[PDB]
Amino acid sequence: MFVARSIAADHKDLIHDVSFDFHGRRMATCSSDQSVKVWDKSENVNWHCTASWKTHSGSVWRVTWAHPEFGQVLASCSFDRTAAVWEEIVGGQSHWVKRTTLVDRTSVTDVKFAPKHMGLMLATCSADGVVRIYEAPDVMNLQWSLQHEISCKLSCSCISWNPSSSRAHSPMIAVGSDDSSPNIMGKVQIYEYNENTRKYAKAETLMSVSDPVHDIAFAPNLGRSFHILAVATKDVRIFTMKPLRKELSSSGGVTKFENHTVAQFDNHNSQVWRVSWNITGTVLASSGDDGTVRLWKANYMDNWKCIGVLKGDGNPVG
Amino acid sequence: STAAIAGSSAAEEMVALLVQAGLFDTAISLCQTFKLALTSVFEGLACKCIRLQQGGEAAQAEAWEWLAANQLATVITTKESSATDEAWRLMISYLDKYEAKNTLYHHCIINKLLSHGVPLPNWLINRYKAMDAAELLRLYLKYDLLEEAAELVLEYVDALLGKGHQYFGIQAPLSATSQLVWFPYSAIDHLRQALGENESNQHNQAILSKLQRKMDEYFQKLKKATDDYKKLVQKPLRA
Amino acid sequence: LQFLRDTVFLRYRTRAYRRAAEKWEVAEAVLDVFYKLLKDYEPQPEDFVDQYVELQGEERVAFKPPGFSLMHHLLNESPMLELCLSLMEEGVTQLDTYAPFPGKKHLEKAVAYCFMLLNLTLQKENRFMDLLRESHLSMIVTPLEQLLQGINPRSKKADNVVNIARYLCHGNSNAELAFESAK
Repeated sequence: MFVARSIAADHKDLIHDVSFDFHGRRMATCSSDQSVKVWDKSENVNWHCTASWKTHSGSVWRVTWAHPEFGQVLASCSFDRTAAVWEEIVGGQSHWVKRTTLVDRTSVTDVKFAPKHMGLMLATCSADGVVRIYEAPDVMNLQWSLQHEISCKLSCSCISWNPSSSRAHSPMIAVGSDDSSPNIMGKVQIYEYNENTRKYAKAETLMSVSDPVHDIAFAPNLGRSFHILAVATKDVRIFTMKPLRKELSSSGGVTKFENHTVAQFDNHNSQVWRVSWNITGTVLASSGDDGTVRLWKANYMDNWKCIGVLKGDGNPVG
Repeated sequence: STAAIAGSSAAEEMVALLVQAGLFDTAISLCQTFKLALTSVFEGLACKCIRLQQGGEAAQAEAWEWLAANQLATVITTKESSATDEAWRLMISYLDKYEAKNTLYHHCIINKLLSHGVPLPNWLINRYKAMDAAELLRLYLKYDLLEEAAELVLEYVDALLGKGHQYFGIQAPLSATSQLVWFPYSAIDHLRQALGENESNQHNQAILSKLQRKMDEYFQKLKKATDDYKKLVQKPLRA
Repeated sequence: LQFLRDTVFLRYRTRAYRRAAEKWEVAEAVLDVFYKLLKDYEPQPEDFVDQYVELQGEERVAFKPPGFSLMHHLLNESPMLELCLSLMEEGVTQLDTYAPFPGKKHLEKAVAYCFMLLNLTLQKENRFMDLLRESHLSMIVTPLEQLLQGINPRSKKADNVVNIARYLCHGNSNAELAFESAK
């Protein structure tokens, strides 16, 4: 019996995105009006606009929060070919201050902070088919150093860090490929950090994702011996990735992978545009051209099913 | 022991034994007094960084002693990194700070690096490619890096066509008439020879054909720009 | 490696030596290098994977490590082995004379080297054979024990083992050799 309560946003232009902070006490919204707004949740469960500023002169494609250990930090990326880092400089005098602009050749299609145990790192991807990884050398001085350039050889549309804090797994990034490519398949690529070469190397290519990829999400690993990846294309796909075996005598490779499609769902009825896991990785949300958000969950027999569908008027489908 | 041998030393035996056992500060000081320009310190530190990156446990235990014998001006800001990152940070520092008018610099470093195996750690490269936008192409085609050499050349041509010129220290593309444009013809001819000496190699032939097609596009646009410059310079001997 | 091996072993067998002792010195010097290359080598799955480098328009199998090579040559009867086995036989024959010939020590050292080579060989043998079976390389290798069993061609009998033994008779005279032998 989910209940939705409308608020009068009164946005100058429609906001193309909303992002919660890590604690779900704050949200950021962004719009065609060239602004970002920040909203704080009162004790009475009401939202109040606490900051509003003009951010750019280009289509803000993505917004992301840093981990709260680095303070109140936002990153945004744009059609203007830049990513920007913002810090909430409060006195009640909040005024999200631009700390840097990353300027290294085409639209920056996605931006994601790395898992906190890797430090204050930011990945960007661009339609030039490059992923760039920056590091802030001082968390108190939000200067950024370009650490890595990863040539994907396909237009990058989206990126996901593997959130696994296990020291048994090298840092991993999934990347997509929007290119319609009548033929080229492999539109999801996986990169692994190689300690011996101090470089990201291509570990995997999901050859079954011959369709254009719109979004990708690694599931929270929560002690599994295998990774789970959701992929948004013309359908919703779920992959399990099992790392292969090993010998302590010597090792310098990407440790090849066994990949299985465990689910494929065409029930979207339109090019599924977004996929998002809940905080436990037990429920998937998807959105598509059918004007619905769908909720997916496995039962105790690992059988995934839909568990909810919505309407244009805002009512949940009976 | 060398206590006794310091009892009869000299202005460079010292420098060497000390650059030997860590102490990468005491010696930058002894040198800057007796003015004797020091590339042995940077080569030796680069060697220790390489040995650590391929080093065993025992090497990590010994490394904390020479790392502590320096500060590291200021340490840290987040996730830790087993030395590794430690000596590479003393790098950025002992470089940018103690730096020279000529070349105790990029060159000596890139060299000891391609010398013992290394996809170059991207900082150095990015910084010797808008300050000295070529000669490295040479360090590359010498240290048998044919693949990466063809890459650098392509990148430079791309810059020259107005695309990404800021990442190549280039001021102009088809603008402000014609000024200077150094074309690395000898390195391109070595690439053509090396691609022709591999023959069977299909991958090298695919790269060579891609490079040739791109060079032809460049020479056609260069011919047009030169013909338009000739028309521009002919207006005016009518003042 | 090639150089060393070939040249010096061939010689070690036939090439005049004004000084009779020099003959064994050359053998010792070469075998010392072989031993260090095989002992220093460790192999982890990448070794049996091999690549062909394009040199002057001809694909040539590149250069596996020192010891991948050293070891392939030991698991078959390439002369090395023979020669190693012959050197051991010669060592025991000379030692059985108990006469004070010059070079007796050098020989000891060399034979020691040989036996040590042999010893490490078995362990690493199990290992490589195993890997070798996993890598689908068309390389046929034989067990060290099987090689020990095989009758010497010149002898035309299974004296390979017999000789080794005989080194136990010199246990007072040369204990190191004795230990290795028993092992």
